[PDB]
Amino acid sequence: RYKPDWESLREHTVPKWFDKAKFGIFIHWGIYSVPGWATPTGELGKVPMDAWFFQNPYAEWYENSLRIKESPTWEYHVKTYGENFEYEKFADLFTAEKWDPQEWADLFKKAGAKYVIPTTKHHDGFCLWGTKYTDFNSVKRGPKRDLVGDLAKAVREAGLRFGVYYSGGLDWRFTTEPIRYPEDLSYIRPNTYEYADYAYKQVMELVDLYLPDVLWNDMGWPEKGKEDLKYLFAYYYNKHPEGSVNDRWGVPHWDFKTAEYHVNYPGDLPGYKWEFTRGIGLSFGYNRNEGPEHMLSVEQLVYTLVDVVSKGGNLLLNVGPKGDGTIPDLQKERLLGLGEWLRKYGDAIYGTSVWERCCAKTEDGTEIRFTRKCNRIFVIFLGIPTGEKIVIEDLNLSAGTVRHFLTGERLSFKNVGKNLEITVPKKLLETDSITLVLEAV
Amino acid sequence: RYKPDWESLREHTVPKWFDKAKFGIFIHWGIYSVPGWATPTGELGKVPMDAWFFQNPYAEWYENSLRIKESPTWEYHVKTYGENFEYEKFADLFTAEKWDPQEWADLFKKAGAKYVIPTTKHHDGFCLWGTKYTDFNSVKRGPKRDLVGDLAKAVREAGLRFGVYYSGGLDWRFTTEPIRYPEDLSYIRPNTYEYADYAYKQVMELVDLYLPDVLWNDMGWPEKGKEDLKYLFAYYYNKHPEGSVNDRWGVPHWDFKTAEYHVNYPGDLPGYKWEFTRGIGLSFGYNRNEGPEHMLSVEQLVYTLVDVVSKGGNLLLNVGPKGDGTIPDLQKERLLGLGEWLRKYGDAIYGTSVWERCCAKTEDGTEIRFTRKCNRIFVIFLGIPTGEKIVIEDLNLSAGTVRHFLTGERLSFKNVGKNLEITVPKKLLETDSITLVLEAV
Amino acid sequence: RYKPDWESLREHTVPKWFDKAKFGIFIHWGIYSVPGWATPTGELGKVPMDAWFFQNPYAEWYENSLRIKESPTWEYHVKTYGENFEYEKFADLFTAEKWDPQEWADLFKKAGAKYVIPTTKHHDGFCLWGTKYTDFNSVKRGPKRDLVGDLAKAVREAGLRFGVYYSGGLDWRFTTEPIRYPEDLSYIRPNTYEYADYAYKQVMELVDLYLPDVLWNDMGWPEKGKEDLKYLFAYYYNKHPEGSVNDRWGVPHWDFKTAEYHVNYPGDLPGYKWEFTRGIGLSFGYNRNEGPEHMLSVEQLVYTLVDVVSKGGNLLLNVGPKGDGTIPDLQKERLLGLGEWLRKYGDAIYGTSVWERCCAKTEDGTEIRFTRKCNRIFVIFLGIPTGEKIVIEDLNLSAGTVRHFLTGERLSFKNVGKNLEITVPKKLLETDSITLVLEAV
Amino acid sequence: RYKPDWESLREHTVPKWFDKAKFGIFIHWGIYSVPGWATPTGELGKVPMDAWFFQNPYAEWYENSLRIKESPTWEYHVKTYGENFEYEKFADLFTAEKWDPQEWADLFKKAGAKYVIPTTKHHDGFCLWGTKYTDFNSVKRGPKRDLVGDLAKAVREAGLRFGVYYSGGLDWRFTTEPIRYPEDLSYIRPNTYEYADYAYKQVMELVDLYLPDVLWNDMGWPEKGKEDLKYLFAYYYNKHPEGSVNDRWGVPHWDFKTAEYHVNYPGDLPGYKWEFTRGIGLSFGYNRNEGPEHMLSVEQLVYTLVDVVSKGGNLLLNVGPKGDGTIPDLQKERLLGLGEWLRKYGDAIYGTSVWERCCAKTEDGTEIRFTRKCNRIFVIFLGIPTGEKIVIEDLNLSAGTVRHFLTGERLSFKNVGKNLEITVPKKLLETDSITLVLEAV
Ligand SMILES: C[C@@H]1N[C@H](CN)[C@@H](O)[C@H](O)[C@@H]1O
Ligand SMILES: C[C@@H]1N[C@H](CN)[C@@H](O)[C@H](O)[C@@H]1O
Ligand SMILES: C[C@@H]1N[C@H](CN)[C@@H](O)[C@H](O)[C@@H]1O
Ligand SMILES: C[C@@H]1N[C@H](CN)[C@@H](O)[C@H](O)[C@@H]1O
Repeated sequence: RYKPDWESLREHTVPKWFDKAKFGIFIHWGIYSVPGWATPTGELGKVPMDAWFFQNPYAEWYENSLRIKESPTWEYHVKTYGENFEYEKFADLFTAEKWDPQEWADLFKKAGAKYVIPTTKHHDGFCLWGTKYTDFNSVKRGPKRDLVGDLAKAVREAGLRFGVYYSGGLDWRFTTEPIRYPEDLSYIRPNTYEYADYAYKQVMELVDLYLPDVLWNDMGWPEKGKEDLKYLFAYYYNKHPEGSVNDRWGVPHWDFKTAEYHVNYPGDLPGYKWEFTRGIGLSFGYNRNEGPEHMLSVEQLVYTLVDVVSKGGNLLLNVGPKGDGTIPDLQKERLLGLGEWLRKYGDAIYGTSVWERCCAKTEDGTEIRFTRKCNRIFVIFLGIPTGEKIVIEDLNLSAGTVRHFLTGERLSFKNVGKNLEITVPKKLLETDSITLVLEAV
Repeated sequence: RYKPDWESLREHTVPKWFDKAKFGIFIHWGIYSVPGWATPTGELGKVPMDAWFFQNPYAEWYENSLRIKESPTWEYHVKTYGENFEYEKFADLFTAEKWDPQEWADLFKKAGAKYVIPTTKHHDGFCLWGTKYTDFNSVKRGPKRDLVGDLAKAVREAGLRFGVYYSGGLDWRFTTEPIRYPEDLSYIRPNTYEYADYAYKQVMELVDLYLPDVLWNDMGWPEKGKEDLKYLFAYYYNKHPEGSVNDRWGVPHWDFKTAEYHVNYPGDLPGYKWEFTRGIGLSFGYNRNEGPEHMLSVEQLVYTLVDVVSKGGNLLLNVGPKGDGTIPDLQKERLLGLGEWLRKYGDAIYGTSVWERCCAKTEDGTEIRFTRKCNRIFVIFLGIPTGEKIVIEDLNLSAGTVRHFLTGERLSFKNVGKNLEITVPKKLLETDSITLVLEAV
Repeated sequence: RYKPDWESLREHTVPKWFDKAKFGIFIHWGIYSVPGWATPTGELGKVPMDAWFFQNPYAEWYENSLRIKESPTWEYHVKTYGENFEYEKFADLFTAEKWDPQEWADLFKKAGAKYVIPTTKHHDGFCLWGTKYTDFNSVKRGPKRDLVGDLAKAVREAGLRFGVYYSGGLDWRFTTEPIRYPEDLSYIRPNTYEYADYAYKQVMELVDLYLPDVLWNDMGWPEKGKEDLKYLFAYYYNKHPEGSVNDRWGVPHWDFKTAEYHVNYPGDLPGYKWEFTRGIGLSFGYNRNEGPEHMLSVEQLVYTLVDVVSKGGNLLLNVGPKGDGTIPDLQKERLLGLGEWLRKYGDAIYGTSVWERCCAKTEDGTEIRFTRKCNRIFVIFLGIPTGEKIVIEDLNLSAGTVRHFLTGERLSFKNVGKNLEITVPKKLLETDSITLVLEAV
Repeated sequence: RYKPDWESLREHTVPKWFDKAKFGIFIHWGIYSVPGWATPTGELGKVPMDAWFFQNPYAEWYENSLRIKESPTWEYHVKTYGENFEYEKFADLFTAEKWDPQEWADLFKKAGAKYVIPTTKHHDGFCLWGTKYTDFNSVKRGPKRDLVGDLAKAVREAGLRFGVYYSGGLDWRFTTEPIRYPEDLSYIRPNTYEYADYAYKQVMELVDLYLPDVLWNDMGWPEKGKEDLKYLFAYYYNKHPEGSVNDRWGVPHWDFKTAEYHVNYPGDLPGYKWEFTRGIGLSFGYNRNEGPEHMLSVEQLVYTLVDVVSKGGNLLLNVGPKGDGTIPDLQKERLLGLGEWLRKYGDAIYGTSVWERCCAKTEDGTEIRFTRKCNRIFVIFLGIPTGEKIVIEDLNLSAGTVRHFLTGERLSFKNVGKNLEITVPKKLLETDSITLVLEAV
């Protein structure tokens, strides 16, 4: 058994299934999906933090932006919904009338994802399950439905792993003042013993009702409640050894680390398992203001996934549904495009390990990423070279046999100085889709 | 911004407005005002503590006295209200039917006060505002009115600062046993995590609804809740830099210290800002048993204010209203008398600083106090000398010019040995009211 | 860079070299090696603990035993050396006259060990390096030599890893009373801040002088110094990322766990990296009283090694040299025997991983262990069966090819029900040494 | 009496003498003054921190730099003094052969400084007084003299205040590894209880032997000794109420805050007392590599002083003497230049307070700073305008009288819109030295 102390909990390491999964789907869905609006300012890590909360690109932070008067959100809300329409009132408009969880589960499976993590409770404190610790939840208001539960059944039916996102660090149902500057986060928090118990009780309830594969907390865990985690993590691991927790609790234990947009993104192999998360656009929650110009293209999603994976992480790509339970076409098309590349190149991604190095580039700048499966080394070009002669800078191979991944064709190569030169017939280059993939043995 | 740690909060010092205000009005008003009764035994610091709680002069401690059977209060209650009339039941008789907050605000302004602090919640735990954390409050019972709110508007309308008194340390809604000896205070306290959250939540709510100029806590802050103060004080100071807190929280920070009757009263300059508090009589809450013999006279209020001020403090003088919202004539007349002296001598009090020394006396025992305004030194006699020749013991002046404050008349003086001799024409002595005031430059 | 906090230090996991090494050599050597005497009572975990300290089989515990009057050690010592003969005096008799560090390293490399960990300081507080925090060390006393540094240089020149053992939890130079019962360990420890500093300073010193590959602490870390380990570990990992620490510090962090004789020995796959340690006999320090009846035979060492590796562990086999620095023949022969077995079967041990299960057994009781290297599964029998027909219980293989490891010869097999049947030609069974080994692909 | 608790110690505020003094002299002098060498890379706050320790402009950090092999210091040292030349050896070469404490004090009083604070012990752990806790001090080594005591006696005889600087947070006599990156500061510290005692004992010793006016700690206080400061501070204030402490202890209490070069420099009125410190050049310790290109000119010192004072701070200007105890001419000339300016404009600096605003500027870009003394407002231009017509932006005065400070001559002025227009006769503008100064009443 695991014991409730960090030294014992340290015995639990990231489960094998998570390490091999590589790709998961995040879902930021809640009453903020109804107004579904934000100023698409930029990417976290690139937007100056002196402005960020005033021009917040995260549509799920709508309530916080609403509280800052004369924030673009406040202007939009007053003209659209009125000055007398409290944020909470969106719970009545959040109906999920067109929601079909098996349809989501199928799209995620078709997209190539192996696990799904919905927001059970984001910062606004609204719970997407029939929690018994608050009436501000989807069973008592809005959908009159247990979204977390119904989605967990659908996802598991599709054979995917199901995890839960919980906002332990923030709950605007316990504060009145908005966050305007990063500094405010140091003191505008629930702060009470009451809140530390609520958060513990709610995650315990998520463990009891759905036994999730991942406990993905956000924004730290209330200080007064930190010692509780030893007990919660043991309780969880004893019911579900293959369960896993992220690194946003602020305590000694975690099974995998996280990076969000530019924030904490590794430049090379990090030495521990991690997971990169971002939305398809600049928001997590649905933003009606984003168009294709604010979103990654299929190509960029593939290069992204490849880079993350060659560095040992998983890609946790966020989908932001509308209040009605539908997934916007722009998102769906990107997911399906990724799923297509994965159906074709999945073997060089899933179940792979990192190699000695993650990266290389060709003489004319095409980036290259590596992954491994025992003796097999996959060479994944972020792009398809135009000519047949390829020169990879700073790489030698002692394999004696390099093949073209898709066809299996054995190819001609040789170590030329500090480089590796290979000839790939144009007929093969023409068969690859977004990436030229080679396999060295 | 202020950060939630004592080292950062230390940057906040007493606001300039508070330091210059000199005089404020305390208001102990609540359901204890209805029975409005106590044995006027004596002054805190003079009554032996082995008897104090059994013959409590603080009428606001009525409930605690009621719980000690065979306490004079218990005898009075049973004969007047009956053995079956619970203390809580007074909330139904507390109607404030004759209450006029603008009338109070005007009396306080006329009295010369610059800030007003009502009891939002005293030890009996009854809240004079529509708090959402208890139904034992003035909006749900008694007046069916938000007294703190309506009084805050009235006081601000009169141009005075508004602060709030909160009993963080005691709440008899969380205990059953009475305090009989000082020792009991060490353990008869709410004690729960629940109470530490309630107190934090209620002061946060007072900050949110009324943004007070002073947070005047009493009886210490619950131990389990002490770390919360770093967050509460930062939250408060960031919303209201010019806000201020007293020294009864039991934590590193405070903006000004307090003395109550004889307790902690400085004998000379203390080196930090402080505030002296007391009722006009021996109680804070209305005591129908006090007559003029238990109250300070206008003269004694003036000497009091002068002494406090010459030592760097403010006088926080308590008014105890009746259950109907009226202020007893004996109190009102003393307030107005003080206001009259202040209209005349205000310039030697308001906005002043301490001098090198606070005190001196005349050859025949008249006490003298000093205050300052840059180069101007005010010499305030606690009384009006009979003869024209005045000899101040142990004082020399290097001003070359001493005037009679009221008229401006230049007077004749000279340093005679270790003394200062001055001649004040009887026509001038006859114009002064309760104090001879001289001005040296 | 690792930061000095548990959450950050958790980013460091057991290094690859340690995971792949499988076999290392422990060396308990010090002044207790001079008397080299204990009553070989039995194995830790089997001998009742109410008798253990009184008849301690760990010869390195001689001083503690000596402190227990009329314990077999007391009597032996008084009869051999006399009552006017303090334990410390052995420091002067510890001359290591015949020590040859390169011979030790040649021997351990021949035995098949990939790392060596000598006792730099055992419970008696005698230090084997020229420490500057105590004069009770090998440079000042006895050998007049830096034993730790000289062995480190030889071990590393032989191509092996070098770690250090340090008794952080016990130091008899700071106590006077012996440990008589397990409970005594809870209060009879140095206990002072002075000792906490000393232990911190000496491990830091080992790190700065030798930068070891393993920091092997024993008996917990002084409670007063536990917070220091956050800094010590970050400082160490920042200078040597491939460095490692065991799990006897009593803090949140460790890279691998440990089991001693029967204590904490896993019966199955534990799920984290660990290391098994024990003496070739029943003691760690040299014991002239042990005969071959008290030691493991080469066959049992092989079986011990295999069991350990199949379960994900490393064997840290202890060698106990004499005071003159020679390794007793009984131990050298067993080391060589194991080295020989490893020279034949090494490929199925070094660099392997655990399989789905660690263990099986034939229909006739022969135990089997499994190890893995990608698609290759090693089937290691703990013995060599007599008949060519072998029936393994409760096992089915989906390999389609099962070879005899040493010869590489393809073997006939089929899954018969819930069993696996293999025919091993007598010629092949005769080729194997202590273990029949098969390889499935 | 102050009690040893933060709430009580908070009763002590910055003393009047320190608030009124405005200008003091810092002295970084020790054995590092002998090599007196650094690469004058730039100012702290501008030089990237990933290069700063490798090209440290603080010559007093010589030992740390020397510990970084092939850092410009390492190379310089090996070429000048050799590889067989330990840093400690400079202690013997530090002879202060030409030191004359009264000459130093005469110089600082001429410069206009009101207090002097020498380094009693910098990061290298060398002590400049006959401490009894270490032999690595000036009485036993090099000068054979109590530098701290002798300078204290001379400074005080010159009529100035005397404080002491102590490196509580760093002492390289307890570490071996150099600081290479800012992060290293989080774990490379003495860390022991022994060090916490030593630091406590030495500051106590400074207090008992010299009763300094300022306790200037640097680099935080050892975590294990932070609770000791409650006692140290009470003990100190009880012996010397006018004593003071800076804000580099990392505990709740401090009397004034600090800013170093660009680090923590306020752009406006901070609201608490503070002190700015920096070298005349880019180093604190003497650096023979600095020329006048690396130093502030007399004009910039004046401007620095004014900016600081207008914002409520004091300037603690650092002087870096040579190993022989003489102050380099480049520094002595700038000290004298500033002293001259202070002899003319002192009345607008010493004893002043901040005004409503610290700053303004003319229509043509000349910066202006304000200071106050009761009803007098000093308008200090950072330069001397060329034209007699001066237009100050965004300022209106209700004084009715504006004089030219040096001559006292009444000037013509009027508020023109949102500006202030003054005519300063060319004769007067020519009388001023580095700053045009006006006085409004
Ligand atoms: C995955 C993202 N995490 C951030 C907190 N860093 C959230 O604020 C954001 O809304 C989203 O949930
Ligand atoms: C101002 C006074 N403070 C005391 C606590 N010392 C209270 O017990 C009393 O009722 C009144 O509120
Ligand atoms: C490896 C062994 N560890 C035990 C501590 N349980 C020691 O008591 C013993 O001396 C030996 O060092
Ligand atoms: C005044 C300056 N303080 C810094 C510490 N930040 C020191 O590193 C430097 O040597 C000098 O003493």
